[PDB]
Amino acid sequence: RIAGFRFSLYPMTDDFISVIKSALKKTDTSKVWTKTDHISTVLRGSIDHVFDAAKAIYLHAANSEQHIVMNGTFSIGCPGDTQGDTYKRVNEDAVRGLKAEAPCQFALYPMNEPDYMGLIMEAVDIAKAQGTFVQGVHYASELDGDAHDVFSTLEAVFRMAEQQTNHITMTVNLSANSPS
Amino acid sequence: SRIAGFRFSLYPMTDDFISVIKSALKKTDTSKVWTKTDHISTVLRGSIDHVFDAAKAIYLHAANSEQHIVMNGTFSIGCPGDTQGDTYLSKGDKRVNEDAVRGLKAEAPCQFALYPMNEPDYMGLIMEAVDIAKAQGTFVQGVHYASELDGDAHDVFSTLEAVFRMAEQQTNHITMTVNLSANSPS
Repeated sequence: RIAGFRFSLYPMTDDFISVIKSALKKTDTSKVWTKTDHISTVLRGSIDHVFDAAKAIYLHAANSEQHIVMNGTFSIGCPGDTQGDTYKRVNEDAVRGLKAEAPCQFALYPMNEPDYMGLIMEAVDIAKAQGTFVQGVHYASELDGDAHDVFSTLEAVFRMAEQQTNHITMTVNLSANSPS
Repeated sequence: SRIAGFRFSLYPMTDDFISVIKSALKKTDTSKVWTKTDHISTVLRGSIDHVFDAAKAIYLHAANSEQHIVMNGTFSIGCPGDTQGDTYLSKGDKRVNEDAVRGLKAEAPCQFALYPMNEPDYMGLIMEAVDIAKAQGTFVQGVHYASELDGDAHDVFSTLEAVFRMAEQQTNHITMTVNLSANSPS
């Protein structure tokens, strides 16, 4: 049972290649198998390491004061998920002090799950409990607050679904330093 | 009744992003779709036809600014309890951006994932998607959690719609994420 996170970092600035390269340097991806191509980067490890690396990359990039967005898909349990390309929360210490607002829009997709609308509803209540929820929009749920919280919720919701359905995915759209 | 939707974001990797995004949307004729924009994304609602017409036009216009921009978003249709509002519907209208962007070009390397919900045979449909991509000559390969496409936007968007329609036909609720990179430095 391998967890993954195919994402992309989008820095809305002329020096985006720099911005990107930096955040991925300041992050201890020693706990996850990584691979990048022209369109995106995929992380494969445990739910812990993956959500660990993910929050670390967002925090760094966000602290660049640059308006940057993290867009990716968390996946686990894919039928026939190759048994390869895989590896404590290493970045936990380094990022503990880092702060950043994480307005987010996510969508949970429990696959071949008859009761999927129920799990999504549960997902919301989880976000309402954690105080991160904000509202529902077409095709997604809205969150906010500090990146440490938002990411807490995302992982909570992921595990909740993860424990009920074999194959689930969850897309996230986090906007760091939005102009507005 | 069965309204299609597209929630997306435009990511221009340039200091002049606010302008690039405004021009792409402004240059696109969005009269055949309901639209709503917030701090994170823009959502389009209407028929599969008008939604994909708008999506492709927006991509082509953004791409033709010669800046490195990315279109990331999700196509959805058939959501249980999906409201019947927030839409523009007119089966009798032709795609409004077709002639405007016909003469436009832009490479659309893309990574996408099909999600047929509550569908026991969802892995098979994804396989069908891969075969549509090949018969169209846009298939490049498969990667973890996604299928890859390449070629001009007209063909890539044509493939995405073919895939979307194939699945929409067999399953009630399906979503399809897309990640197209235009003018990438690579």
